Amino acid sequence: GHRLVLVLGDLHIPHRCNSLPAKFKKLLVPGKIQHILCTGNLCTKESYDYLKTLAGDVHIVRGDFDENLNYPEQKVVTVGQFKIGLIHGHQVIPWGDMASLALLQRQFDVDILISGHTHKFEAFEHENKFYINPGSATGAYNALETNIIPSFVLMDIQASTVVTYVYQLIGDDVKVERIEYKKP
Amino acid sequence: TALDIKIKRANKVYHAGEVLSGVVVISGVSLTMEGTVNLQLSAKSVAFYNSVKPIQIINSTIEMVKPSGKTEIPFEFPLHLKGNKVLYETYHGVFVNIQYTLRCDMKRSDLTKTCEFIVHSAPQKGKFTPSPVDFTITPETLQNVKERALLPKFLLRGHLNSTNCVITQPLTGELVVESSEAAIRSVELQLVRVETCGCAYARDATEIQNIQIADGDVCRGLSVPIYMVFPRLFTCPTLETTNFKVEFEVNIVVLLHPDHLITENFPLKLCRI
Amino acid sequence: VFPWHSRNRNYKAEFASCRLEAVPLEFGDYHPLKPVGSDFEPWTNKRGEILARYTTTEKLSINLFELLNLTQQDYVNRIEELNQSLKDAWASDQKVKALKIVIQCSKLLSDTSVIQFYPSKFVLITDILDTFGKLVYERIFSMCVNANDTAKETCLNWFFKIASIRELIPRFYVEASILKCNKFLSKTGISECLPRLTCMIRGIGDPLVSVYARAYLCRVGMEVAPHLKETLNKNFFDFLLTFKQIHGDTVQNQLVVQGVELPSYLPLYPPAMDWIFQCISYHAPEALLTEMMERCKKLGNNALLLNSVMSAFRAEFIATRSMDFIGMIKECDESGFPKHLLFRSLGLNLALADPPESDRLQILNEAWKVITKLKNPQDYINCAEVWVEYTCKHFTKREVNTVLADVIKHMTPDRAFEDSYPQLQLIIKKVIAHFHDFSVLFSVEKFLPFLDMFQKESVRVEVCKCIMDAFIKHQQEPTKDPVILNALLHVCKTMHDSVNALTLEDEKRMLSYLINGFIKMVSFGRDFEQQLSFYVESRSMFCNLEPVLVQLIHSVNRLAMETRKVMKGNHSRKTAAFVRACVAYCFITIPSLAGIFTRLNLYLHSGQVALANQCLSQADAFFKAAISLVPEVPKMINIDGKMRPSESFLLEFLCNFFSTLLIVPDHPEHGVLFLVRELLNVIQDYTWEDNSDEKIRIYTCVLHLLSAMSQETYLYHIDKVDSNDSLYGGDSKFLAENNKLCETVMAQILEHLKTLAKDEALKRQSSLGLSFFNSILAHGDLRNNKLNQLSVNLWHLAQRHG
Repeated sequence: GHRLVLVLGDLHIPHRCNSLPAKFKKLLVPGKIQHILCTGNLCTKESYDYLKTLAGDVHIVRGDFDENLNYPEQKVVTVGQFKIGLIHGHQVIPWGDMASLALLQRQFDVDILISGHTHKFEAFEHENKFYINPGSATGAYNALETNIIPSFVLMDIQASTVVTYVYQLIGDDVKVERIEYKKP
Repeated sequence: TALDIKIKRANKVYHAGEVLSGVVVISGVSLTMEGTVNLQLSAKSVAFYNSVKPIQIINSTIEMVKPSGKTEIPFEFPLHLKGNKVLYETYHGVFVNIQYTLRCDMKRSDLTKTCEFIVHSAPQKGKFTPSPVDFTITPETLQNVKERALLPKFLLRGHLNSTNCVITQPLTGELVVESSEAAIRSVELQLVRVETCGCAYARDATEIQNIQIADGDVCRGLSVPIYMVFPRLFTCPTLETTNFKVEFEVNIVVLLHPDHLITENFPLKLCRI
Repeated sequence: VFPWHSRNRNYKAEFASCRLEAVPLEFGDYHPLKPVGSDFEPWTNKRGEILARYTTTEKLSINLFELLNLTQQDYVNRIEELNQSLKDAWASDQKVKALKIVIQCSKLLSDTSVIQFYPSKFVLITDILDTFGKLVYERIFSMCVNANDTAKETCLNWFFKIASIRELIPRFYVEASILKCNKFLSKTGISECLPRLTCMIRGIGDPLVSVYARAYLCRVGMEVAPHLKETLNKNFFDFLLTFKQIHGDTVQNQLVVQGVELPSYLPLYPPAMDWIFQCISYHAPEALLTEMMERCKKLGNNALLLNSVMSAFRAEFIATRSMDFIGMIKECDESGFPKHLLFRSLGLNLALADPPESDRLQILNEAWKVITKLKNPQDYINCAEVWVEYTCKHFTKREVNTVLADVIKHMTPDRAFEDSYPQLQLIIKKVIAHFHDFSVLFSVEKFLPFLDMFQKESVRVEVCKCIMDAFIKHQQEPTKDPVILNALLHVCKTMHDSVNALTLEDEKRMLSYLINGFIKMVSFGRDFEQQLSFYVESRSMFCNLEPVLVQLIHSVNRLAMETRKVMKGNHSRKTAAFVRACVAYCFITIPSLAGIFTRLNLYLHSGQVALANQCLSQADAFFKAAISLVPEVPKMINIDGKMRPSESFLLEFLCNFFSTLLIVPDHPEHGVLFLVRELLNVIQDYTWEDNSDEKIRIYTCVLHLLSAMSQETYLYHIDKVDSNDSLYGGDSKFLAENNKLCETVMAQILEHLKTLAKDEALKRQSSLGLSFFNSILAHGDLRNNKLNQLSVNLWHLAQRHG
């Protein structure tokens, strides 16, 4: 059994970017994505509609700029044998603190936590816990970095093994990177 | 406590030699099948011809039940009349009325019901020859020189397919208004029964139905279709017997705008083939 | 108590140790994202138009079996009463009454007392006939279950009863109503009855009655036996034979007696000829359509006939023969049927099927030479609405400009606009539908004067929304042609001036979306200054609509960061002034906003974008303004029209503010922890709800922030801003002041915990203790004996009360 999830976030359309990078629309096709988790900052119903045409399962949380505020601040949803926790990321003080993420996973008691305020992509394992910060799919600017590379992560979940394929557009090339996670 | 007669055939038509079969439904009782030719005396036309009396076509009585729930009992009669007495066509005329009726009556210490069944004349020997007729309705058709002067100049041409009509087939033809000075208000057909009673003799002509075929000012030179369906029991094949005659005529009457009426009479001859 | 000690954190070393090793992928490596029919227009639709158009205000009379002085609505009510009486009589086994009612209703069609009401009347009475036609049929069908003798006898009885009717028109109508029943007598009954009815119609001398009788016969034929077209062609041929009577002497005298002019008597005919021609020309071979065309041509005043020829025949046939139809239209008599109606029908045909290439210019020229000579504005717009589609579909922008100029010339004089607001809208839509590229549409000289025509407020704004939808959905790249900007600027002005106190919120949202769609697509390239000029003229132009202001703030911050990225952070003397101008722009712009939480969030984002360009003073001003705005937050806020609490939103706002003030340097003229100190004062002074404990959540967040900022090096840094880690260089005095703040915050938290314990609310106390222990584990140095003892005591207290 293979489950495909699209970890996204920080589109910021149109507050900071006109749309996704031209290639990322081509690399994304309807009927091939099983889940779509978004850290937030959709900023429009149009980006949510675009995601809704990419899959059926669309789990999306509240950012610091979302137009629709009915978005739950924190979400825990179970896929396969894993539970994924999703927050926007601006709740952690400071941003991207490993201590804050560990405390939030303690509150959630969740297998993997997603927190993507800092648009710079991150992926790390600490205390047998998995952590992914996909970054801005559209490469929306942030005060914490000088150069922001568009990026978006893809969960592939099979039983107890998750292989994460991260797509980052550098210059004009869509580099793809692989990371592996196994539940102890 | 109610009677009813159910004749087997839905159309209730029976020919001169067939068998009349049916069922009497209740909820002693007898049933009588009588056919009559009722002739009504009229205003004298010509010894007062005191021979215009009812004629019994057929008389047949069956004792059906000798002296609860829905009960049914079958019955049957033979439609036969000696060797030379013909079963006349059913005809609901005005002065000559030929009717066949079953009458069921049950005694009590008597409930009766009458149901009429139609009898059709046997088809002719058969050399059916249509007799097409061409006619011209003109001001020289009204039988009065005094009135004819006020008539506007008109000219209608027409062609009846056959004055010898099969009663099951409609009267078909064409009528062309070649030229009318006055607007034509209406052109209608008028089937007129011609009933005669007695001998040397009362003859009457009475309208059966009027069927309008042209309404309003019709185009000059367009063939309006004469079409007429003969009524079911008000028309019979032309019958002639020493006591009474039933003939038929059709009157094409043209009505003009200033209330002017013109009549053309065609004596039809209905038959069955 | 208990003091606070900050556990030493090495962010670089911890990240490097905890970072998962990743293996890149070369080309060829597998990653998941690797690659009668529907063409027949039914009578049910035409019912509505015929009933709607043909209405008379004169007093009608419905004579049955005598009623006088009846209005149209009462006439319709009486006909509905007759239909209901028909249905009730049939359901009550009184069939003779049903037949007589249908006969009288059909008799009503033989009367032409009010000519103008005849079409709608025909539509009403025929319904009864239809109600008869089905209702008889089912009965025989109910007897059927080559049917049994009972069904045949009933059918023959009905046919004989109907054949016994005297008057011609009632007989025809009642007999054609039950044509379907002929199925029960023979397999050839319909094929033998339809021609006979077609010939029977010749008896009807009144042309209008005969034409509508032919229309009904064609309708019955198509809903009963649609494979008998050879029989129904006789209807069209006999109709051409009778057509001489329409303009004849008798009908003229009848109209004179009724006092009805011919220009009003003629338009009563198309509702029936259109149906006749449509039925007879359905799937007809091209030879039959041709023969009909030449038989129509050879007549006299055939101006009326031609209309139906365009109204029924397939679009391809008329389009190919369009020049011949122009020729036929040209010699039509003026006093009879209007020519502009024929031109409208022809244009409607040419809007579906293209004409031959060699003839298009001649067709357009000769159509407009006749259209432009019309005097009445209404029929002129009726023609022009149709022909603008043709002109825009086939020809270039010059002809569209000429057509629009002609339309403006015709409608400007006599304030005719009010009579053609809808039609004109249609025209403008068409002009936009065929002109996608907006460098060409606004090159049309008279396009904007055409918008000036819509001087009404409600009508004009809808056209502006149409223009803006077309722009946002047909513009995939930023444009700069100044012709485009000025025109869309005018449209956005005239669409934004409709916002008032009475305007609904949803209308404001839609308008904001449209003007935002315009604003997003204006990109001045490397000329950043002129882009800021566009933004200042935009704020001056679009003041009222708040979301437009929000988008403008976001976009000017975007311009600031875009300049940052273009110049790679090395700000120049010329561009330092520009970025200062942009940040001052933003500073002026936020306070105008109406929403509160939006103001707070935009203040924060403005702050962060401010510090990104080494300009510190106005950034500190931003944080001070945000702090001063904090107390204004209400307890109860508005979300999506509904009302929701503002607790969690306030929590998240304060959390973001703290996380930001992590990096914010403190001015040397003031003390340490400055902005943090005023935020602490504000949050302490905030009127927190009595049943609310998120305040201690925020103090725990304060502890998190101070612990993180007490480290040697901060987790994240600005490109060229010296934060307190590099400004103070980990000074002992700064750390001591931070620790004193730690002790104050912990004392406040402990006092709140003691108050909660005294309040006997043990659930909240336990949750607070568990969260505080988690915070201490996060940041509190467990090596210190006092802090470890405090954490142990908090854990014991939390476990004591579950």
